[PDB]
Amino acid sequence: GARVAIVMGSKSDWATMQFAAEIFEILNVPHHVEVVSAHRTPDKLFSFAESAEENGYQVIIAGAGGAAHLPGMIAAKTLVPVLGVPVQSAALSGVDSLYSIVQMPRGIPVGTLAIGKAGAANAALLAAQILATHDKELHQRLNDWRKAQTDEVLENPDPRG
Amino acid sequence: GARVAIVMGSKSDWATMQFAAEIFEILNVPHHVEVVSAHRTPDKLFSFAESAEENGYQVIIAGAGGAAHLPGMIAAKTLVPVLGVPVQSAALSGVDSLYSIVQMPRGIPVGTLAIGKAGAANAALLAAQILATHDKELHQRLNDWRKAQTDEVLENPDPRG
Amino acid sequence: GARVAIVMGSKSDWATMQFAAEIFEILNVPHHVEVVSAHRTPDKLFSFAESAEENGYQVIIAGAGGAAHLPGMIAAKTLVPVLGVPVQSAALSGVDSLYSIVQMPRGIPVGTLAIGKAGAANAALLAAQILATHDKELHQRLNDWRKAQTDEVLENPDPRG
Amino acid sequence: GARVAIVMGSKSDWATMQFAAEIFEILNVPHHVEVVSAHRTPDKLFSFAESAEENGYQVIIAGAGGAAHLPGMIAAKTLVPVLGVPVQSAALSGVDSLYSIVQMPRGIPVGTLAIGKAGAANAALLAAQILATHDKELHQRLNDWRKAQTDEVLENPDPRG
Amino acid sequence: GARVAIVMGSKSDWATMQFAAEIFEILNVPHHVEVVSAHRTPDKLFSFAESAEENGYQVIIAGAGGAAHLPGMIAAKTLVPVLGVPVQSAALSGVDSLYSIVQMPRGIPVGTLAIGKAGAANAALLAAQILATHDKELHQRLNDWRKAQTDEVLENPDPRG
Amino acid sequence: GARVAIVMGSKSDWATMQFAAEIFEILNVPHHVEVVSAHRTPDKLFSFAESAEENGYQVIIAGAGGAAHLPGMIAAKTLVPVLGVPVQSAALSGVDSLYSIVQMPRGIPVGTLAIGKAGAANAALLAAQILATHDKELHQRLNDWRKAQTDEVLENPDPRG
Amino acid sequence: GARVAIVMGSKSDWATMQFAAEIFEILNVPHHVEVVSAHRTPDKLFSFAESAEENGYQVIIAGAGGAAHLPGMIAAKTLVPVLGVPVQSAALSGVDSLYSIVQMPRGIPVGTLAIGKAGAANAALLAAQILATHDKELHQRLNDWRKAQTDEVLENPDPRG
Amino acid sequence: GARVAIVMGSKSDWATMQFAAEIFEILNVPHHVEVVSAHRTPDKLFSFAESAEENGYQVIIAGAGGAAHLPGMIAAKTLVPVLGVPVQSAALSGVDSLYSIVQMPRGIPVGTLAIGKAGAANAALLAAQILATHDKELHQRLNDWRKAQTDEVLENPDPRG
Ligand SMILES: Nc1cncn1[C@@H]1O[C@H](COP(=O)(O)O)[C@@H](O)[C@H]1O
Ligand SMILES: Nc1cncn1[C@@H]1O[C@H](COP(=O)(O)O)[C@@H](O)[C@H]1O
Ligand SMILES: Nc1cncn1[C@@H]1O[C@H](COP(=O)(O)O)[C@@H](O)[C@H]1O
Ligand SMILES: Nc1cncn1[C@@H]1O[C@H](COP(=O)(O)O)[C@@H](O)[C@H]1O
Repeated sequence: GARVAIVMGSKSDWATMQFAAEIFEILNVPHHVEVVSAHRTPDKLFSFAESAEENGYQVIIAGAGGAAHLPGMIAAKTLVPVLGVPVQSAALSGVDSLYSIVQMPRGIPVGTLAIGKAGAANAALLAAQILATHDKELHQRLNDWRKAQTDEVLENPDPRG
Repeated sequence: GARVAIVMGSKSDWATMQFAAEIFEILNVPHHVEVVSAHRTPDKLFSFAESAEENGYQVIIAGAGGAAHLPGMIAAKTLVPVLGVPVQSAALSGVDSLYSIVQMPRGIPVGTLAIGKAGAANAALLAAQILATHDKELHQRLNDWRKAQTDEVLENPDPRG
Repeated sequence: GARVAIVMGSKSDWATMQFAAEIFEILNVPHHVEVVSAHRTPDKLFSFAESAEENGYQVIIAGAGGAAHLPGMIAAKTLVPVLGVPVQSAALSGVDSLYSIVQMPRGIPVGTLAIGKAGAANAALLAAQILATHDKELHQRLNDWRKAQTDEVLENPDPRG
Repeated sequence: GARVAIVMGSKSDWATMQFAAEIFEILNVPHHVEVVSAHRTPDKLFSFAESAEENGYQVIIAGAGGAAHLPGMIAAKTLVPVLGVPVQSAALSGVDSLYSIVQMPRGIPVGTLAIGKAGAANAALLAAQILATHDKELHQRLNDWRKAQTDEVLENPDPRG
Repeated sequence: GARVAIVMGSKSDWATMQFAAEIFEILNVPHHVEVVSAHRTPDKLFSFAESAEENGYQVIIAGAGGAAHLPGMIAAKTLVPVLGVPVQSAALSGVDSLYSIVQMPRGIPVGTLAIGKAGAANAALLAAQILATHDKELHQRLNDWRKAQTDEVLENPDPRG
Repeated sequence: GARVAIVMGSKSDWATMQFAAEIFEILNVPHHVEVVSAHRTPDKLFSFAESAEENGYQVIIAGAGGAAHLPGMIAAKTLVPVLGVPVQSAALSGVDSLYSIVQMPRGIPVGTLAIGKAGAANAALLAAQILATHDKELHQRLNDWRKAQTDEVLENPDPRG
Repeated sequence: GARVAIVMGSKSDWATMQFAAEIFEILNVPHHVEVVSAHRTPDKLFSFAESAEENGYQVIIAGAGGAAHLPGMIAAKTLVPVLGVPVQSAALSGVDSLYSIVQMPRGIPVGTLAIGKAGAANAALLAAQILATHDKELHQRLNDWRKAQTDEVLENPDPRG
Repeated sequence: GARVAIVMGSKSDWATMQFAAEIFEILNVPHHVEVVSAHRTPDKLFSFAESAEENGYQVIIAGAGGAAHLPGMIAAKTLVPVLGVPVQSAALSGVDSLYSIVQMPRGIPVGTLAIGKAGAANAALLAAQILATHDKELHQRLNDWRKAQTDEVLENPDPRG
């Protein structure tokens, strides 16, 4: 039963959002992936948001670039926690994406992660850490993964050839 | 019949948007003023946008600050030209408002004006110029207003005491 | 009878402005294209602006980069609505272009669109939406185009291979 | 039992973080408030983080300004979801705070909220929504609070005098 | 005969440009002061620029804020050296003024000075140095003024009480 | 007799500064080119500045990148007008270069041009316009050059193939 | 014997630099305070730097704002470690000060601290730590001061009323 | 006996930090190189910092990118002077790296150098200048190196072919 949904504004955002899905495959977390555009498919955004709780979603990861309205508009139509990922734009290098997602007004929150693929991965890890509060097995797998990252750095202290 | 609607996300944006209305009072252009919140009242945003054409609007002036989603979400739900006004935010001084409104993707346009009260006035003036294309009287009133502004500067060339 | 004019500062801006012209070909909207430089051909800017109304232009789309004075100087010499498109500059990535076009003072408005090719396309769509207020046929073609974009996103929900 | 901890780098950040606590008072959510400095008390930061799970916390809200290392260093020492709030700095207006919290590398996530008091309130709301996934009463209290905010705007449509 | 002209877009810019004039009063350099608006009085801008040489000017100091088109449009209509002064704007703190003046394309130069009152003073000083190349008396008065500023700092080495 | 000097901080700045020299070759203006480093050869900077007037220089064009101290330090040791050109840096895209040259304090002025090759060319044109005030022949050649640029734009109005 | 010198460009920078001196008073470190202007007194800057070693200085703390050339020009004339403090400028809020000091090219280093009073205090502390490497008493006084700051935060965990 | 330590957050930072090590090889200064991650290996950061003095380190050079917490967290656990080098990040071009390292609060100082390879080299030179205060031989080698850089610029004044 998929407890987290990964949505994005364009299929072109998959370059970035695929990094969220990758973490879920490693940690073995069931998820739904879908393209929902705030500007090109506004009515689908509403229907999606309104039915998120019924479909069992406990966390939603939304990514978008430029005038990134996707994460914020989903959060306005549901009480399910929303995490936003700023996709790096061409002209402004993602600064516009970040400002559009992070500067939400009092009342409707969106947990924002880094700009780019690093943020997509982190959004996935954050959602996993949220689920892991009530999933001892996932909590254990997260623990092992984090130890693997640490150990890889510890067993390779010298960067020189 | 009001051909132009002035909307905003909060009653606190009125301190800025009131300058848009002041222009319409002077040019004698009927207008509707309303508070429509993209995040607090997402449903009303949809009904307002969907019925904008039937209600007779030919131009919509939407103001908002911070992660300003209001202008763009309206433009996504109607073919009525939308003009956005970035309200000056505390921390980022309206740069976040600007990027949220101006950086719209290909397909759903939003004509953006200056940050603050100057942009509010200009949104009204640009809307009046759009209407003036098919309104000879308004067109003439506009011409007279612009000559007044010009004349005022021409008859006060020395700024010194 | 061409009702919208697309002007630019250099022939090098065509890389971007050609995206405005493209929308007009799809929507079958007659238009005039011309290179008018605010700094290299200032007298032509004036003559062009002064005669825009007589030549039947109802909307003007001006694009420029760096110290983008073109859109704002045209708006100062005519009551015909002007839409500005910030061309992406090398050093500042279009931030200088944006600030030059959007920060107009009270009295002379310029509707600004996104930085780059997305803004050029949008300026064309905005001008089309303005004309469509008094053109039931164009309004219908705009409607079909917008439905085509939406449907393309709806019939391709999964971004995965 | 307090399921959420609110930490901050200085007692001077309380002017901002107090808005996070105000949300918990209204929603009736038990919380712990403490001053933990990443640079002045680095050892306490470690003990606090290491024992966060045993102490029963399911969400940590960390606020800080300038080179805001607090949120990230906590997230590095625990699997308990960390949400960061950038406190508005004097010179850079919170832009340095934002970048310090949001730009975390792949592996150690930190959900970032708006700059200032608005983000403090939203961190509390996001934390409450995370808990509300497994707390039907809190979930209902959240629903009621959000309807109150919506209703308030809907019954005050005209901002004018 | 006044060899230097000081122009500005608004009488409100005088609060900044008055520091340029103060320098000329001290150095005893004849100057002309006038309000020339690029957007409100575009025709006067042209006449002023076209006749600058015949009127005997050898340097023009133009100040403006926001989308500061004034300096550049003057430089486009005359071969008389133009020096621009960015006036500090409210929202963007003169960054928009700076970019509008400094980022001129190849062909039409504008020597830009600091933002605000410091740049106004320096525009006057740079103009005086240009004239001083062919004015031995002014050259000497400049030397004396600069030694006075130096001497003042040298005879007050301790800033403490 | 060379009346203008082109100096730079590194031989690597020639990629940009060569555009200043190019204008002088076209306009047939004698000039001196030299590498003077403010940080690597501080004593040579002083000797150069101190003897600029004796060597007959009437204008100095200095270019540098990053912490661009060259233009400002030359201006402090001479009354000969100094024009600064911000070389585009790698990390900050020339924003650091611009701020370092343009924000001079009251007393020591530096006329700043655009970032990059466009500014280098313009610095040369500005220096030429300064010399042309007392050189009827150069004034004529500048006039022809400007007409050639204008005419090239006028005889090529359509950017389309 | 004073082993550390605190210089600044203006007596107006004292409002910031006084915090560097306050640290030395508390740690009982002999220091010299002086106003040395890079632009108004370029000759004194050279004599000061050249004789810094003979005068017994082992660390130099230089503060300046705007186009802050002071720190770098001193570092160019001496091998005595220079630490720079960016003074908060009006318009750009110290960003220009930061870039002028921090972006030094390869060869001539300048250790840069925070913008404003916080950086002034830290320059003093960093200087004291450098001296403390060969001064056991100062080293101990430093240890005691740091424990005092830590203890203060540890014995005031609750910021609330 | 190695008196300076070069640490970094990833082995990917070696592309930049290798420029610090290069200066030390030229100047023949013994040094230790190691990968210490603030987020992936937080406990190693503490152990490293705590034992820096015992291992004889008199200066520590730490480099990191993005949310660069490494330099600041080391400085919090030791009195050994820390120098920070901002590694150039992809999205924000190192601006996030700079803000994360330089904006330390009062009490814990980190001497910051330029963004990129130029800062890495300079951090090494600054650490060498600190050691050279009590090493007449190193002081002499630094002196020769600096004269070699100056002379190379002096014997190649003309940048033209
Ligand atoms: N569009 C929107 C939806 N929910 C909040 N806003 C924006 O929040 C800003 C100020 O927030 P507030 O009034 O709540 O303090 C206003 O400009 C308004 O557009
Ligand atoms: N986390 C931390 C550790 N040492 C200082 N801070 C941060 O420093 C900022 C204000 O600086 P100060 O305490 O020196 O006044 C606060 O936002 C606080 O988070
Ligand atoms: N050059 C110009 C033409 N029309 C307006 N300005 C600029 O607008 C700024 C302030 O606008 P306002 O007069 O509306 O307050 C001034 O700096 C002035 O240069
Ligand atoms: N370095 C320098 C040389 N001449 C002026 N400054 C700088 O100018 C700033 C303030 O400008 P002013 O002295 O004109 O008021 C101060 O921070 C000072 O460092």
